[PDB]
Amino acid sequence: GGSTLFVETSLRRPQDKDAKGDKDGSLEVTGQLGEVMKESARIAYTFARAFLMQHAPANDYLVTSHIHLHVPEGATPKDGPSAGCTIVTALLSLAMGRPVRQNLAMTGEVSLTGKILPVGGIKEKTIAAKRAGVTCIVLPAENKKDFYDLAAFITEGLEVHFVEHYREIFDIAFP
Amino acid sequence: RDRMEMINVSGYVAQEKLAIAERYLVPQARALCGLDESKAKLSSDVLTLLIKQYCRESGVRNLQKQVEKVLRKSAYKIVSGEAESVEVTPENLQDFVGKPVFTVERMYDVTPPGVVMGLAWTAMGGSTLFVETSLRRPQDKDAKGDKDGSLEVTGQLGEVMKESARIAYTFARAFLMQHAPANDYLVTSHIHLHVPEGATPKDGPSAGCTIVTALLSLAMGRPVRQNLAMTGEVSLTGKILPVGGIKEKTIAAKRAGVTCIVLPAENKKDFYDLAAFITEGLEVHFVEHYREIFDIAFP
Amino acid sequence: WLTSIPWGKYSNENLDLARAQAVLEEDHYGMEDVKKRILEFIAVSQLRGSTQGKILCFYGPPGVGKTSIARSIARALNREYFRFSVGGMTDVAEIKGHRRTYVGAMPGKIIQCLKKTKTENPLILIDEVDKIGRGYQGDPSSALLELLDPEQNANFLDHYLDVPVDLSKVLFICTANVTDTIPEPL
Amino acid sequence: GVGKTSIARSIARALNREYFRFSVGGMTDVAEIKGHRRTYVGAMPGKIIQCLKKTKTENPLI
Amino acid sequence: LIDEVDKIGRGYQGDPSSALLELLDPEQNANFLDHYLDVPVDLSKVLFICTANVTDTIPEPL
Ligand SMILES: Nc1ncnc2c1ncn2[C@@H]1O[C@H](COP(=O)(O)OP(=O)(O)O)[C@@H](O)[C@H]1O
Ligand SMILES: Nc1ncnc2c1ncn2[C@@H]1O[C@H](COP(=O)(O)OP(=O)(O)O)[C@@H](O)[C@H]1O
Repeated sequence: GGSTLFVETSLRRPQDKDAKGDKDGSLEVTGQLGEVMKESARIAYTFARAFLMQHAPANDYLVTSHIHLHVPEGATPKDGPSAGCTIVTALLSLAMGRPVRQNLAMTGEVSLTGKILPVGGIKEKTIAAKRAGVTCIVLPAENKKDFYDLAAFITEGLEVHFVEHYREIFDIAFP
Repeated sequence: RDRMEMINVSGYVAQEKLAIAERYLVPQARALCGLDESKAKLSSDVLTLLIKQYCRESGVRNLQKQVEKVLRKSAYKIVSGEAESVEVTPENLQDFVGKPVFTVERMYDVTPPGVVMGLAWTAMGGSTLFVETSLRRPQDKDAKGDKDGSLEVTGQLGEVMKESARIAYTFARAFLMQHAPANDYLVTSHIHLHVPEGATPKDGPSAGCTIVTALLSLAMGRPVRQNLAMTGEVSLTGKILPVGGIKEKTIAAKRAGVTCIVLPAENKKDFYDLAAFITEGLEVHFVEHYREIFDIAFP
Repeated sequence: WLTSIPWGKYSNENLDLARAQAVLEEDHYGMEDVKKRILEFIAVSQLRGSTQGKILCFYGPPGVGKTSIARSIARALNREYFRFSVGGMTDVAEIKGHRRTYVGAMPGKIIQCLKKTKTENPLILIDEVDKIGRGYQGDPSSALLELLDPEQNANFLDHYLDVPVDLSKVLFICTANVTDTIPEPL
Repeated sequence: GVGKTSIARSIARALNREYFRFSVGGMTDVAEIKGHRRTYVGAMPGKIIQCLKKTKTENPLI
Repeated sequence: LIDEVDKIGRGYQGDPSSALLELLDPEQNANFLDHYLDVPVDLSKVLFICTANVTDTIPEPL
């Protein structure tokens, strides 16, 4: 089936090792990391750093701070990378401390520049999201058509969203 | 390996695939389903649409699955449905095969700075893999800082690929100082690049040249010219080296819509061995020293 | 063992489409994709004279009704039903038997299926295909592919009974909760 | 999906010598190609011997 | 009354867990057969009881 796994992140060591210290914010990934998962997490970390740079260069928390993230397991390896998009926003949220808009589910594949990629098993994730009660589902634009193949009665009560560049997501999660 | 000689059996282009489908696969599946030629009509336009939108890969079996599906549905609509002879038209196709999966898309039509295409001879055929580059940590470590821009390669690096990437990074630095000494972004800035996998290790270095140009783009922030591909290997001096499997990369580039293919000069003859009908509409290039590429990609 | 195997005996197959559709609709609500797929299969098989057995693999979460729908399909199509488990299986002999020179050799379990079913065109159901290990001394995936091989099935032979047996009309079905771990050749 | 085995089959037909496909990929035990010692209970010969027997010819297209 | 079900190793040359799954099967038990007496035997009315010190190590299909 599908599940609503809660990806999360938090600071795990003080950002102020030294007021002048330029050491990068090395990231630790847990949750039975797979090599592909480790690389996807690193890609998401770099993209989040770049996005925070572009948006608010004043903030450097994510730039220099050691952050621990937990991605609960259960996802098969093939779709494992699908959660990466969430990871990104998580870090960004933790970068600004702004809670993500309530009951906002999402998934996608980032490619180090924000151009989201399609993911598989869209129907299972959709039914799991409906069960969880979430109202907004953010999916890659490529998978858009696939979500429309779903029977009508399963898609009621949710404001589906389609996107290809992660920029759009940042404008929906954080108004 | 050394005990026999090897011939390169390789895939078919959209036109060749359409010919294969119409002349051999379609009648074969029709016989294997029993439907009469007049009863079921499959216009070559529908086959072209199916190949272009649904079945996109070097192989052909997927098109066989699609044609089997549509023929089975036509038989279903004939045996107990209303039409005695199903006329499969593109407008009707939507109901038979459903909405078109694998819709045509180039991954980056804009191709922002630091990203560029590359024709990689993957394990199954060839693909137009996108090499990405991006700043991953601020250039302002220190206003007086002299620390180099240590690079962090990703994408299941192979030790051979690690060495090739290091050589490409060094050559890119040398070229940047040679052209614009005032510029020092790439000289002192930690940059993360991603090279998508699927390329066989033997062809791994074939994308090294791409890496270089990508970095150069990020150095000047100039997007590479639209729909431009390239491949080859560098030897720390810009002297491009030949690469193999040119036909698969060429057909992949043709399918992807990229118009300009840049190849090592030595491979030129191997590219002319290819059939003429596969080379239409592309502005191929032949070079041996990397310098010329820098001019073509950045006019 | 040899004379107990049915030969040339083909259980009568249903051709009425409305009756089969109603039968299936009265057994499992919804799931209309599978229902329409099997309806299309029935229609195409009816149109092309004889009925062939093509392979398909249901896949989805567990408890969804994949075995129940297999039984419903077997009932509606009018052919014999039989279930078979392969998940975590390692000793190809269970599908191939033994050379018969043993002190207590047995034939593969597929010949047992043919004998019990009393028909040469039953519906064989394969369970937990993706769980095959193909580990040491085993590798039943090779013989399993042989079963699904579109042409070798027409002359499949087991180690105990080495006479080739046709398996083209048998309607195989496979069940797995995920399509990843299943071997690509299969 | 290029038809490599398909062209092999076509070549077998045109050349008129008997055809036979062989899948060695992933094979672990060499005994399949070499059989067994024939003294073990159930020992059987190599798969190539079975191919020769079934093909009924000494010059097939393996 | 089966005892210490969860202690089954299901190891080399063995795998009695498959035999158990066959026995506990609600319908296959109705025609269960052994290698010695191959005649099917009905086991629908037999009320099996399984005892285990923990529910984890026991096989999931079981
Ligand atoms: N239309 C239906 N919708 C949902 N469940 C059903 C339906 N028909 C039968 N079932 C249930 O499905 C169960 C069978 O699960 P199944 O999917 O066969 O498991 P497995 O994944 O092991 O094959 C039965 O217990 C039955 O109660
Ligand atoms: N040029 C062609 N014309 C017609 N049919 C073809 C052509 N090439 C391949 N096919 C068909 O496509 C299928 C490809 O399968 P094949 O490539 O032989 O499998 P594999 O990739 O495992 O060797 C074959 O069944 C063959 O009939």
